[PDB]
Amino acid sequence: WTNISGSCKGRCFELCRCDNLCKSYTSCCHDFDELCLKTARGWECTKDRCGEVRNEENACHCSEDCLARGDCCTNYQVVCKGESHWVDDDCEEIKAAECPAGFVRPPLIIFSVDGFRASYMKKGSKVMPNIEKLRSCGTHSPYMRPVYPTKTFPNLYTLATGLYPESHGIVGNSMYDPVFDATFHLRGREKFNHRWWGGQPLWITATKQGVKAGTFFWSVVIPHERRILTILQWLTLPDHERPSVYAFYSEQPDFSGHKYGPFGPEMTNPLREIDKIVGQLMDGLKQLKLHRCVNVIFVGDHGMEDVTCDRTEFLSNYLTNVDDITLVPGTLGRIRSKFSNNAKYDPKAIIANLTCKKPDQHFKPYLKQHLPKRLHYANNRRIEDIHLLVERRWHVARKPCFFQGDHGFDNKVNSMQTVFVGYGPTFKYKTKVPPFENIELYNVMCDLLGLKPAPNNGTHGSLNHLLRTFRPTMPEEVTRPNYPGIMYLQSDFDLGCTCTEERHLLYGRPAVLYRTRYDILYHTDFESGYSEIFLMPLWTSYTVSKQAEVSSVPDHLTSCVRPDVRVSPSFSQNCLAYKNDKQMSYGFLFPPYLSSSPEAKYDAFLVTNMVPMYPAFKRVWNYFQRVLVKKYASERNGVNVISGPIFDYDYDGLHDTEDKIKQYVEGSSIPVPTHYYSIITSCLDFTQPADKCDGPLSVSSFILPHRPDNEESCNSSEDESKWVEELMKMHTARVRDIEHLTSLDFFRKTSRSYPEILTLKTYLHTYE
Ligand SMILES: *[C@@H]1O[C@H](CO)[C@@H](O[C@@H]2O[C@H](CO)[C@@H](O[C@@H]3O[C@H](CO[C@H]4O[C@H](CO[C@H]5O[C@H](CO)[C@@H](O)[C@H](O)[C@@H]5O)[C@@H](O)[C@H](O[C@H]5O[C@H](CO)[C@@H](O)[C@H](O)[C@@H]5O[C@H]5O[C@H](CO)[C@@H](O)[C@H](O)[C@@H]5O)[C@@H]4O)[C@@H](O)[C@H](O)[C@@H]3O)[C@H](O)[C@H]2NC(C)=O)[C@H](O)[C@H]1NC(C)=O
Ligand SMILES: CCc1nc2c(C)cc(N3CCN(CC(=O)N4CC(O)C4)CC3)cn2c1N(C)c1nc(-c2ccc(F)cc2)c(C#N)s1
Ligand SMILES: *[C@@H]1O[C@H](CO)[C@@H](O)[C@H](O)[C@H]1NC(C)=O
Ligand SMILES: [Ca+2]
Ligand SMILES: [Cl-]
Ligand SMILES: [Cl-]
Ligand SMILES: [Cl-]
Ligand SMILES: [Mg+2]
Ligand SMILES: [Zn+2]
Ligand SMILES: [Zn+2]
Repeated sequence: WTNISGSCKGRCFELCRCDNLCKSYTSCCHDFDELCLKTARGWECTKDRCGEVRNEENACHCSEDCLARGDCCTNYQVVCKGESHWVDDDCEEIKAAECPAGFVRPPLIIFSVDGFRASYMKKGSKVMPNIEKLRSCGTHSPYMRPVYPTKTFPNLYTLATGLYPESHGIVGNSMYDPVFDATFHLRGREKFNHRWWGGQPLWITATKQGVKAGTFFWSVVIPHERRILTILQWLTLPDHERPSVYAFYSEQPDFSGHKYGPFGPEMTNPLREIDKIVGQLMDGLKQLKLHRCVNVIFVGDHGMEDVTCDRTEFLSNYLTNVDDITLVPGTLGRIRSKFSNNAKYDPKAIIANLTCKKPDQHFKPYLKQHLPKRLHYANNRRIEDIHLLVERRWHVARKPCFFQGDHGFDNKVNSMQTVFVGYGPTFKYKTKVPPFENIELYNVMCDLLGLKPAPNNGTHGSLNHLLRTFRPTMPEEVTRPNYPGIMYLQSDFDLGCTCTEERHLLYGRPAVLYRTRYDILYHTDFESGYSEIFLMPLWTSYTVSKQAEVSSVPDHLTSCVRPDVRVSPSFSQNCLAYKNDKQMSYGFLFPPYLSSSPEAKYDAFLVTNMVPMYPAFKRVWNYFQRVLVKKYASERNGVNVISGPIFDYDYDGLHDTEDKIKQYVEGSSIPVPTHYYSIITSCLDFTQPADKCDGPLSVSSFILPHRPDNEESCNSSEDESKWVEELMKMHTARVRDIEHLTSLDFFRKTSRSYPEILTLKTYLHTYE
């Protein structure tokens, strides 16, 4: 209960209740609506109202005293004192923060916009003149990549925390938690309960370190114009109460985008309306002389794609009993049993029945651990085991148009990409930066406010090139390598088997960042870090020049496997284990096919180059190694390739210890990888060959799932040239994803600054 006879006079939107959540499922004071939500005579002055008698019933004021009180209309001195709009002024550089004396730091305003597709910036100064001036005058990128699923709640909270949805808990707009036995929905009281929201959002991080925060939630009752005036009012408060971080949120252009689709003619007016709101903010900041003091982030949560009811796949066309499953539908699918203790429910049968039933099926089923690792969408009990990736432009529903637009698809889809602009004293002047992921902004926003960020999934230092003015450190090597010479006789081995750095290790040896034991093994054509714990290489580095020749293996040397005299028999694999395992075969990390001579080819058959590989996966690996590596080398002027295994049985995106591994080669202690990776590097200046590179690097990487069939690839019955490249692209990855998965640290000795290397490690080759 609260005594609502108490007033909100002189405390509207305070930091009885008068806060932004008091209309949600609480209760405001009796005069909240009268005092705080005044809408009389609009949000703009006229020549008629200039120097008028002050009326407290007005929404904003044009009287002579309004400036000292800090509640002028945003255009007051434009209309009444003959000043120009902020937009009409010439672009002047801010070489330092021009804040009133008393300010301890420049303020940050985060202007978030729902469903702002990246291609909307193409409209230009005709439709959005304020946003366009912010973009051209400040720091900007072509786009910003959201997280998966590309929905509002997961992305806005990712922006707040720097965390993947699996880690912060908001894995969807809709979700079920089986420990709570409760459902989160866009509509309802449940979403306000704190138990759903993990991590530490920017506003808590700020408050804990002595920095006051504005509201990061506005009620839908409060109009957009009031929100701006509230922020401007808070900026005029005294030094003890004045916040340093502020947020604005708009539900446009999302709401319109759903109705009319991203390229509808009706989209123009919503964009005009948003820019009108941005113009009020900049004009109001100019009135306060804070227009060269505040840092402003214009950011979206995701894009928008053409979707209609005609393009709906129905699960009832694939499964028999759709009345026994619950489906979270639309631009993604999540399937679970409707009733617990249902013996008729079979997950394998559901996945089999959804797998490659038509030539042109517009979704694909996955167990969540088999999803592309770049999505980081497994490690949460709120994410269901069965997942459907839906093809762009389509929906999935259970069984059988108001809307023309939707989103939520795979976060590398062009139409899901969104927007970023940074403008102010701490952002650079007229600078263009490469695309980046929204997980990185938490760290930047902490830097901008002088805060120590909480542990997050950004790579602190990767966005230093956005700011005019944090120094990142390279991690400490935990285990030093051994460099074994010849230590064992050929006759010491009973494995049942029968029969450099300047060229092949260009960017230093990788640093092992966990406690283990491993050997560096040199060869003519390749180098490797051989693990005596996991009985295979952690990594294998080799360089293929532009004009390198692919030979083949002679018929008699097909099953050649040789003991390596530098490694003990008891820390080596054996062929007998592979003969006994009916389901498992083996492959090589450096391919025999790319040997520089017949003599060197014998090094590639060493037991220390061998790795366990299902026959179905060898179809993928042989095509990658024999055909594609030469093709990449030809096209990129040679390539350096680093390949190795990944073990992630608990699908948490992090390198497994020994106890997490659930699958070994039959009757052995040879662990089976869940995935295989490659990091393919060359010169960005493609006129220089990869081994003699002067400038910036170019990188692409993948994390291929190590699966005993090719059920993911619908054309796998065809030749590898019809389906393998398509599989690899789907599983593209940042080098940083591989570092988490292996506890390795790559690119430790280059000619580039460490900040530029962290940008390189966060790059995703999207193929879009
Ligand atoms: C992306 O970055 C993430 C952050 O660096 C990485 O996640 C982190 O991973 C490490 C290693 O696995 C975990 O470390 C273990 O922590 C155990 C204790 O965890 C519990 O306490 C934490 C308390 O934190 C305090 O400070 C934070 C701010 O820093 C405040 O927000 C807290 O309130 C508190 O004051 C807490 O962070 C953690 O939170 C999880 O659990 C709650 C509910 O129980 C969820 O609401 C929340 O979303 C977190 O869930 C996530 O992590 C758990 C595992 O902890 C998963 O099961 C779940 O599915 C979800 O992914 C928790 O309450 C400790 O016993 C161990 O010895 C380790 O030190 C961190 O817990 C974990 N933190 C977070 C926030 O995820 C992530 O690996 C990384 N990913 C990649 C691919 O690189
Ligand atoms: C889709 C719009 C929206 N609607 C709501 C509602 C109704 C509630 C809501 N809550 C209510 C519950 N609240 C609990 C809370 O205070 N904390 C959980 C942490 O421990 C701190 C978390 C957020 C966020 N909402 C949001 N979100 C996610 C918003 N995000 C932002 C946002 C976040 C980060 C930004 F950088 C910019 C804007 C807003 C603003 N301004 S509003
Ligand atoms: C799979 O499809 C077959 C053939 O249409 C059907 O008889 C069977 O019941 C389906 N299984 C499930 C679990 O839906
Ligand atoms: Ca793991
Ligand atoms: Cl300052
Ligand atoms: Cl080369
Ligand atoms: Cl570089
Ligand atoms: Mg076998
Ligand atoms: Zn949204
Ligand atoms: Zn939407």
